Amino acid sequence: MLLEGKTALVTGAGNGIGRTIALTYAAEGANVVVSDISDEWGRETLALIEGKGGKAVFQHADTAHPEDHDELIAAAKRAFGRLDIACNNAGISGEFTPTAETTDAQWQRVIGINLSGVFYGVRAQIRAMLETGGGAIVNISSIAGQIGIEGITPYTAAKHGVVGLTKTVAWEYGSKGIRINSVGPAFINTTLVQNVPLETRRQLEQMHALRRLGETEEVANLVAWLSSDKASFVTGSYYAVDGGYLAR
Amino acid sequence: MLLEGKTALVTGAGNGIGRTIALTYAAEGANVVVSDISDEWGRETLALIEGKGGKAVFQHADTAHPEDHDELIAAAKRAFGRLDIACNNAGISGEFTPTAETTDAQWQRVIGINLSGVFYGVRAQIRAMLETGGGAIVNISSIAGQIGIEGITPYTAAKHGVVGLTKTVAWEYGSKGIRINSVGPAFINTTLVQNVPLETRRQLEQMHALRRLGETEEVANLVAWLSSDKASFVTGSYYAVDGGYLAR
Amino acid sequence: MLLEGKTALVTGAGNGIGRTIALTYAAEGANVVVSDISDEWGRETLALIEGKGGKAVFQHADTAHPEDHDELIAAAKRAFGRLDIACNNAGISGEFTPTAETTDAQWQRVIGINLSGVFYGVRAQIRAMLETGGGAIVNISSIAGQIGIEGITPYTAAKHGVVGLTKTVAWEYGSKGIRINSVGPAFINTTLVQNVPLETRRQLEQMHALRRLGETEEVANLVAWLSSDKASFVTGSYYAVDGGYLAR
Amino acid sequence: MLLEGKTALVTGAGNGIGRTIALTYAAEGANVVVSDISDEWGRETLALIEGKGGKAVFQHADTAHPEDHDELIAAAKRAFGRLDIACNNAGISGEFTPTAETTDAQWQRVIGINLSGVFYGVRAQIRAMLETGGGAIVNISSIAGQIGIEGITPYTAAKHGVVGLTKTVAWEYGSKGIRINSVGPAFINTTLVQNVPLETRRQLEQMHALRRLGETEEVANLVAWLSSDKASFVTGSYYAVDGGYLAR
Ligand SMILES: NC(=O)c1ccc[n+]([C@@H]2O[C@H](COP(=O)([O-])OP(=O)(O)OC[C@H]3O[C@@H](n4cnc5c(N)ncnc54)[C@H](O)[C@@H]3O)[C@@H](O)[C@H]2O)c1
Ligand SMILES: NC(=O)c1ccc[n+]([C@@H]2O[C@H](COP(=O)([O-])OP(=O)(O)OC[C@H]3O[C@@H](n4cnc5c(N)ncnc54)[C@H](O)[C@@H]3O)[C@@H](O)[C@H]2O)c1
Ligand SMILES: NC(=O)c1ccc[n+]([C@@H]2O[C@H](COP(=O)([O-])OP(=O)(O)OC[C@H]3O[C@@H](n4cnc5c(N)ncnc54)[C@H](O)[C@@H]3O)[C@@H](O)[C@H]2O)c1
Ligand SMILES: NC(=O)c1ccc[n+]([C@@H]2O[C@H](COP(=O)([O-])OP(=O)(O)OC[C@H]3O[C@@H](n4cnc5c(N)ncnc54)[C@H](O)[C@@H]3O)[C@@H](O)[C@H]2O)c1
Ligand SMILES: [Mg+2]
Ligand SMILES: [Mg+2]
Ligand SMILES: [Mg+2]
Ligand SMILES: [Mg+2]
Ligand SMILES: [Mg+2]
Ligand SMILES: [Mg+2]
Ligand SMILES: [Mg+2]
Ligand SMILES: [Mg+2]
Repeated sequence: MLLEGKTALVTGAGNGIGRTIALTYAAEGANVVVSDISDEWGRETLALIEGKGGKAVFQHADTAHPEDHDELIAAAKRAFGRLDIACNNAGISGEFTPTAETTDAQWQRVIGINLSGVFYGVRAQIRAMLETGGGAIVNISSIAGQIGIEGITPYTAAKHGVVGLTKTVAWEYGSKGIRINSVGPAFINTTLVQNVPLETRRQLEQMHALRRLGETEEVANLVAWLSSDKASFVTGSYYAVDGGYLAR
Repeated sequence: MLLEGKTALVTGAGNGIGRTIALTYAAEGANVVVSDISDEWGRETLALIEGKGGKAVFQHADTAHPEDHDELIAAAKRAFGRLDIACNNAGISGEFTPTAETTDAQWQRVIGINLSGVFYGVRAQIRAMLETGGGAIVNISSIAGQIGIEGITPYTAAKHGVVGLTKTVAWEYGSKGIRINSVGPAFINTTLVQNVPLETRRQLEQMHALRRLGETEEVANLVAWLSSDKASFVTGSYYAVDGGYLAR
Repeated sequence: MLLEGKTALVTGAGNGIGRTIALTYAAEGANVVVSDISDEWGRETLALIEGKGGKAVFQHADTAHPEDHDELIAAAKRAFGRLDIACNNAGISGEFTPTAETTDAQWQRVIGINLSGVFYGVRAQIRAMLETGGGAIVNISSIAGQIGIEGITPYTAAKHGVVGLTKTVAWEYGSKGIRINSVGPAFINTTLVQNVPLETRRQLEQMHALRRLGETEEVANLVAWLSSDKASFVTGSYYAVDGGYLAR
Repeated sequence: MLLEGKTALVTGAGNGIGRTIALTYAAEGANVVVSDISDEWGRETLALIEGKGGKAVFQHADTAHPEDHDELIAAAKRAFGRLDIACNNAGISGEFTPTAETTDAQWQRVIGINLSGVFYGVRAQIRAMLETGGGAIVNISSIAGQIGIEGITPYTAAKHGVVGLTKTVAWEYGSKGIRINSVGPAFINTTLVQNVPLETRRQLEQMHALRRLGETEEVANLVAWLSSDKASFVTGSYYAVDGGYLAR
């Protein structure tokens, strides 16, 4: 067990990669604070953990709303006493729209969740971790934190922004035993790709050196490692889980 | 002259690097649309250009307000009939504040100007440039688009985000005649930086391979070059003007 | 155990980070082919592994000599029948010498070990891994694969080169079952670093966000993870273990 | 004129990008020291410059041979008194060969020219520039200094290595007024691409945001700028001339 006895929160844990991160955290021995904007989905992630013998609670949170983060931290402390680990996973792609046609609402929504929501979490999580001598934060960026994806300017800007705040937080709090890193997945087998035509899927696959898409477990395994004491000299860094996407 | 006959707008052109960019554009033969949130400083820049016999106008714009971009584009068209070049320079540092103490207002203000305001300008600028066959955009990022600077998480996130939206836009519009790049200055002798105490200056200098701070002309020269047809195979890229800051 | 039943070779395994990698591989269940240019140090590593009941052999290899790689591969096959994992760790710093004073012999020696020797190993390792369906390679680069360190131009060039050949190999062999990644440590407490004067240690520490140097286990843990099937979507990439060094 | 009165040497100036760099340097007012391994080609570059009214000399040099660099520097001083600018352009692609099948000779030849030859030049050029208070060096890397190109592991390793030694030299000599930068072209219209089928050319073109290949002048224009006093705060940096290749 990588994470025995540690307390870990996951944002956007109701579905997709976040669900798998929460399950992996629990399987590694962590006490998990499941959160999502969807209580139905988040509740089911909680029930999944509990039915597998893990220790967890659920707390609602819209990561775009600063006040929700306070409630996360309070839930963590109430259930488990401290916060050791946090994964800022909640995020959306946005619609595919060329920049010149991207509306203010499109821009604002994606930045608000994917960038501001990460900042508001990280801010609250630092404060909680300082109470008890540090901790580990993992932000879910993307390949789009290092390269551009056409049609999703807001997403690319946000995901680059996540990479940047990781760097600054690492220096501000490394003295105090907070580690923070980003993870950059390439295309992962989640709902969006599941619903494109095979031909499109094959074109995405050929953009990876492994010539296939990733699975959510492949992302979660790296998040778990980075959240663990094995990763004790790793901070301020971007860790790809990209199947070689960025290498060409 | 690098830019003879071209029409260029500059945001944040009332002082600092933007003023020098505007001056440089005019000295290279461009018609200049000077804009700033401070109409006094913007009018000053205009006066400096006109005093040398350059062709320019001033138009107010707060880059954080989408509607002001439409008035910028309209001012360019009214004055000079087209838009060929745009430099998204307006930006603020924020106050130095550790992430855990950074307020919502601090985060939102810096993102709104330094990231959203760049997006809103780029969006307007693309649309205008496409009317007449394309053009060149230069976004002013920072070293903080590549590394972190303690105390300015908002700034770092924003400046990374600027790097990212440069990449997408370049691919979306590269076959349509629009080039876009980002410039990353290190510490530059604007009024504020000029006036730091000597012991602070020396501390900053030692962070640069050249063991000195930069001058606004040193930034503006690169911006001018990137805005010119000499730079016809240059797009989607980040150009440091950093005195070696990033190289260690 | 991360690596149960796998056969792993380590270059430069007689001391320092390589010794710890070898130990870690064995503790994670791998059969280990320990190799080094120093047969005494290599035999010591072997003894440490065997003393705990691990399965291992020693084979001499100077990584700069192509033919020694063939004997490594042959030793793996003879002992354990296949090769699943390889870590190209052997490396030297060179002496600190400004570029203008660096001799041909200094340049050639460091490139020969740290760059050519990595290539010669990777080449042999690919061929062997392909016999049995693929495998995982980890190259030890450095922070000096991403930034420069004054006085060690040869080292910096070599370590950048290691980063680059990781990328090509990942694409060439990613559909054939071979993953390859590079690891970038900052300053680590090997024997030499352990023994620097306190005022030098403190100067180095301040270059890391964690305000301390790393331990060999902190490197080895990442190498083990990257060598395992948990890392199945990770290829072509650079993984810092740098305590935040690169983030400023 | 960007370079009036400065003395500039170019390696590999007999053909391709290097020829165009030498011509551009001369057109910008520099005194040019043309060098190549091919005296026939280099002599013709000299005659081209002279027939256009420029000032230049030719000196043979195989960049792989350290002693040849001494002869370059001596030629520069003999003709023109000092060395202000140097462009380390000479380079080869190598054959396209998967890593596992790349021979020692292939590896050694490409590293010897593209990496060691750059080091030997830079070493000699620093020494000469220090005599007269500094100067500017431009190394020609590639997109393959930042990403991998299948089939050319040696080339990718070398071109990454060039990026690295740029960083270290910038810090070692920035105090002393030596600037050094790398340039990274994507696919440029030179002999190789001229001889592939259209279909292949179109596939390469689609890898660039501009959806076309670069021209040698587009590279030379950036080299000229970086070699000039306009670029006085630019050091230690990688400058793409990639048509957006790296942005995806
Ligand atoms: N799927 C991919 O290929 C991929 C690749 C790279 C990065 N990512 C990133 O991975 C993370 C997880 O996304 P996913 O792909 O698993 O998506 P998903 O759509 O399957 O799941 C997203 C989860 O986040 C929740 N959510 C959405 N908005 C929220 C908000 N405002 N507050 C709280 N929860 C919210 C959803 O309800 C859902 O449970 C995101 O940051 C995404 O950008 C995904
Ligand atoms: N000075 C440095 O060391 C440095 C280093 C790296 C990057 N930069 C960047 O350079 C750019 C210019 O900064 P500077 O240092 O010259 O600053 P400055 O403070 O000297 O000038 C900024 C100008 O922008 C204007 N401005 C501020 N907010 C604006 C808004 N909302 N809309 C329009 N105009 C606005 C100001 O009124 C002023 O004229 C910024 O993007 C900054 O982040 C500066
Ligand atoms: N120690 C650090 O701070 C640090 C930081 C970043 C990267 N690295 C890298 O870590 C790797 C290991 O270095 P270390 O610090 O543990 O060094 P070390 O000097 O402690 O151990 C190096 C080992 O490699 C062996 N070796 C040397 N030349 C060899 C050759 N030609 N062939 C085979 N074996 C050879 C030595 O005999 C020794 O056992 C190197 O690639 C180094 O560049 C080290
Ligand atoms: N052509 C491209 O698409 C491209 C793209 C990226 C980078 N590059 C780089 O641009 C530089 C110039 O190459 P090019 O494409 O113009 O090639 P080219 O083959 O047209 O010209 C190369 C020149 O270098 C000379 N040369 C070769 N080996 C030499 C040696 N050992 N010493 C001295 N001179 C030598 C040749 O005789 C020739 O004049 C090289 O570093 C290359 O790697 C080229
Ligand atoms: Mg359901
Ligand atoms: Mg408390
Ligand atoms: Mg990193
Ligand atoms: Mg740095
Ligand atoms: Mg001919
Ligand atoms: Mg002299
Ligand atoms: Mg750079
Ligand atoms: Mg790419």
